[PDB]
Amino acid sequence: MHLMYTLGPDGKRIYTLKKVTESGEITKSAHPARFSPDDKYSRQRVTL
Amino acid sequence: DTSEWPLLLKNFDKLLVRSGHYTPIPAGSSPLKRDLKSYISSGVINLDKPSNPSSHEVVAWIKRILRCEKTGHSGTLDPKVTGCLIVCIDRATRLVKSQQGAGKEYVCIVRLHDALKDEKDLGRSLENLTGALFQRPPLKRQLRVRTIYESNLIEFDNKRNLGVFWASCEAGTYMRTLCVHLGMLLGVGGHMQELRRVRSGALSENDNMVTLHDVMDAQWVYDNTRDESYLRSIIQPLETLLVGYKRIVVKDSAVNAVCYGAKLMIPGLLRYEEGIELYDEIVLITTKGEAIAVAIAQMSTVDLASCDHGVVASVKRCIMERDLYPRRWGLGPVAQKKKQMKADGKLDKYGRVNENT
Amino acid sequence: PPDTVLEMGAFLHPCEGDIVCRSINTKIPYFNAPIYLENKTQVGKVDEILGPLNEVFFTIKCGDGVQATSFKEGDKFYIAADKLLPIERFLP
Amino acid sequence: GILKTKYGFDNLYDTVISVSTSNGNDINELDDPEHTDANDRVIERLRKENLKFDPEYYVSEYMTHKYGNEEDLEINGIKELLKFTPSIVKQYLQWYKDSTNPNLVMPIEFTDEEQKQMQDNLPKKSYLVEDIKPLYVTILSVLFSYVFEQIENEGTHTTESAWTMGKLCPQISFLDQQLKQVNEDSSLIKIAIITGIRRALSYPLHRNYDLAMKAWTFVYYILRGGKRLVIRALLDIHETFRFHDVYYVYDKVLLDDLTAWFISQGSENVIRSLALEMRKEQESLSKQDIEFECIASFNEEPEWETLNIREMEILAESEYREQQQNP
Repeated sequence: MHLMYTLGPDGKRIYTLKKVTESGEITKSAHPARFSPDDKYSRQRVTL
Repeated sequence: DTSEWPLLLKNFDKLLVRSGHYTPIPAGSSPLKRDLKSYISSGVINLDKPSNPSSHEVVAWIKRILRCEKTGHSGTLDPKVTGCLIVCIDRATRLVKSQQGAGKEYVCIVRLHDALKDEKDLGRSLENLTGALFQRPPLKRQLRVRTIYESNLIEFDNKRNLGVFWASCEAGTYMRTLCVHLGMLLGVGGHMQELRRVRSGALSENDNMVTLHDVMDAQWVYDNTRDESYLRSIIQPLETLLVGYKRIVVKDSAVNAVCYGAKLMIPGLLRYEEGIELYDEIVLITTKGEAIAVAIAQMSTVDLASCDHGVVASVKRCIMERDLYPRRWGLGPVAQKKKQMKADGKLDKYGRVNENT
Repeated sequence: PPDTVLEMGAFLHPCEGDIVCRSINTKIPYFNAPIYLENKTQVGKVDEILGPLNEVFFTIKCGDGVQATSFKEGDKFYIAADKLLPIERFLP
Repeated sequence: GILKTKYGFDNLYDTVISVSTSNGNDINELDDPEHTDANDRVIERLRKENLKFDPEYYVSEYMTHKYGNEEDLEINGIKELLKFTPSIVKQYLQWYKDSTNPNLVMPIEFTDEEQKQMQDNLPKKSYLVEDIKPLYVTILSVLFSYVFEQIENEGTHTTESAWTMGKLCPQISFLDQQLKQVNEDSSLIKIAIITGIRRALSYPLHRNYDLAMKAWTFVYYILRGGKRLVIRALLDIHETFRFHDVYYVYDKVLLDDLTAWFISQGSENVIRSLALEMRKEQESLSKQDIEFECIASFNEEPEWETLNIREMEILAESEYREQQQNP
């Protein structure tokens, strides 16, 4: 996947293709992680 | 001060009053103060669909996880989109038709098949394809007219041959066609590289968008510790999808008629919003702030203030169940009283209640 | 053999083996509607129709042994007048 | 076991309904539309009508009509509803007044819009139907639905019009054309009429014996108007279903055919005969025939007590005195 973002000052996503912006912020994938219906890690992920 | 109240109850005193006399029927609950089974049953999850299993498979997963009679959802046009999928649960399915014809916004990455001799050309061809467009469905496929209200090129990289832009459009508009069309308008050819949906109707990726992982956890947490707070945060009440609409609150006594599709009449009117124009789409609400139905207004606010008789609203779409507010005279179980008439005589020779006085 | 013919498209540019045209008719082509030069020879058929309501464009899928790159700006393209729908048949 | 049990017009259709339940068909009330014979459909309906009927709702509606004030009555609607005359009835009544022989059939010229409907929206075909008697009774049933819908809504259709009509109609919500059980008294037309009433006291917004009776009287009038006036109503019914993106399905399996069939094979003598037949049956009825099994509990499972609708009004009016007296 190519779509990346950083949160602007207003709190909302700013989209970009670059892996790091012009101002030196490292960018996040725009898309959520895959989900596997059988995921017994619900208990580990919930405590944090 | 009432501008702190949740959802459809925000700014309740900023509604112009009609009647002072009425009595509150004990039935029903307010949307936020609903109870789990029926809260979920008027439920709506703003889901961040992952880029993969089809919208229908994903909704199926939500169904298997939550276990509920029905689930539907806001839109499917492209199968590899990530982003807003509004999954409706049970009674909320009543609102998917509207959610599907609702305006949608996208962030799209286009792949041009060769480098443009003028980079500025893309922004221009993108600007070219706004308003009423012609568009034929990709891969039963008839030519139709869809509108692109606004678009905006965010970023373009001619060497990589990828452009990323935003489009706001009518429901039914295909982004993968949009991409092919820029392709043709620029000569180099093109196609959609990837797509993310950033708003579906009244819900954007900013308004409490949760993931499949959240849905699994929220459900796990109840099934094991019986705490609801999670489950009750990822699920927003259908009344959410209706904040935009102007409001008419309906007398408790008149609520049930609306649930059967009947007009709302003046006798049934309790409060109304300012600046309601004849023919607008309004929401009709209980005093607890429940959405009874979405309706077409039939009287201007000025008419609604001065009018003695008349019909106020026709029902466009029933949301609320049919006998949620039945108008019980509060006598006492009729059948049960006939059991005590066997238990004490007073019943006639044939076994039927006596017309006596 | 063709009969009565109308001005349909004016050559804009090629695109991966297809002819893209600016529209010069007020009507809208049928899908696969055969396309002709002035000398009434079938150069291919209508493929994609696109563009805004005011500024329609369409593509021509080139017929056997017809190069997309063997044309220039101005070069007009034609259609059978029976293979055209008014714009009214798509509006509300 | 294997084969589906066909349903709808002349029992020609299957699958259609089953599929429609996944698509939001909440008119269907059969638990298993594809695997339920005609007799079992009755059993199932009769039992479901009992669970659906609400006596507390029934008494509330009665007491309001008889004893509620100017305010409560205007919220409810019942008094206005009972004064109302549907457009179709009204043009029969108008013909009746002017006519010096009230016994003839009523001449109808179908409107331009109605001519268009009959060309476009209905199947063009011959109909070999040997067993036409359940088709007429379906007409009898569906007209009651329609007339009820017109009254309750005061002439203007609404987004639940098809639902109201489909509910009051046993051939639609239960795909039931037999109506009468067979196992191992009363006419079939008499049952159709009782069924109409019982459903009209369990399902719609206004649950009122007088209303149900008024609707039936109006059915008799349309029938007396003759085939061509029946067709006019059938056309309206048809449209209300066709125009619905979920319930259109009942045109498919039943009303599509029924209206097309009726237009060509429909007899004028059979219509008039049905009219006089149903009037006799209606006039032979009273609140005493309208019985519902209602619930009282038991712990030593729920125990059903049988009571007709008149018994329910006396217990209401009896207990209403104690409330008026004590305080």
